[PDB]
Amino acid sequence: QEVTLRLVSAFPENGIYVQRLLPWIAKVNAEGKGVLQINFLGGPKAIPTFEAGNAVKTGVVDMAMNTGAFYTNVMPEADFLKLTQIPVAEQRKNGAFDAINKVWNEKGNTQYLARMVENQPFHIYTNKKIDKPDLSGQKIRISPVYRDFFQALNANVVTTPPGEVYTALERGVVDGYGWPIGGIFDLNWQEKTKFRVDPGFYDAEVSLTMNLPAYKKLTDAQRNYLQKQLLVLEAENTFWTRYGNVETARQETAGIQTIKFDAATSKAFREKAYEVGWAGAMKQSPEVAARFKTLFSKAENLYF
Ligand SMILES: O=C(O)C(=O)c1ccccc1
Repeated sequence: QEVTLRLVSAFPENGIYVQRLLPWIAKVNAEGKGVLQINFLGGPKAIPTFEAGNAVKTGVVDMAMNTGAFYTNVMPEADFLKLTQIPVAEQRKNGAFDAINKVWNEKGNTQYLARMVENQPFHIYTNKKIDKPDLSGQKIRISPVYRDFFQALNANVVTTPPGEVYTALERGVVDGYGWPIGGIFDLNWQEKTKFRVDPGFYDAEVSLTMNLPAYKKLTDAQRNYLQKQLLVLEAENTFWTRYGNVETARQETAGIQTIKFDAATSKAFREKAYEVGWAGAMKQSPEVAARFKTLFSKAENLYF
């Protein structure tokens, strides 16, 4: 009557996401004896980064900490969560969360459990200075998050998992990379980064997901306990605020220079990101993308 769920991380273990994950797992275990436990199996060494989505779908493992950008091979819609412009607490209340889960269930045999990273905008990082919002001539590491936007900026893109980024930079295979504001020091990337472009765009999605049959097999007691603890994890998303501010300062102190544009240019830059971001989602999955777009913003925010 105690269930043990096996969880893998699609992100490197020395990263902030795993560092946030591990204490939460420890709490789940300490407070769930006789009910529910989580066995953390480790990171990309356990199941490759881009295959963790498939492992969850087919029940090779029960759970993952992952971003939908890493499992577009399960469903193209997986990458759409970068486009949320309300936090997950508000998603649970306005229909966005439910809609995400229903798509995850139907298209990926996966239950969408919780979002444990938000308020972490993405940025371009590079070693080649720019004064315009154009990446012409630059070779930029990406995942699906940045593909549509970086190509619109005329970048030559190359896909790698997070674990390969340092190597690509050291060997000069790329001039830069996409990543959130936070976390570039974890794998020592600051050593090979000279600039961050502002402003940020989209919002990093890192979430817990679960094999759907496994989820349905939980008893009410186990599910309710899991749910209680998932809400605890999300409640700590206020952390991402300080983290973004601190990481921003850390970059300045380590000699990384911020590239800035004027108000009009910055505004257009972000609008372009979302404009091409949504166009891409609409091309891949028109019905779902339209449903999400409606629920991913609040009216009173639209103008601002
Ligand atoms: O740059 C990435 O690998 C990426 O897709 C991502 C997504 C969420 C958080 C951090 C990175």
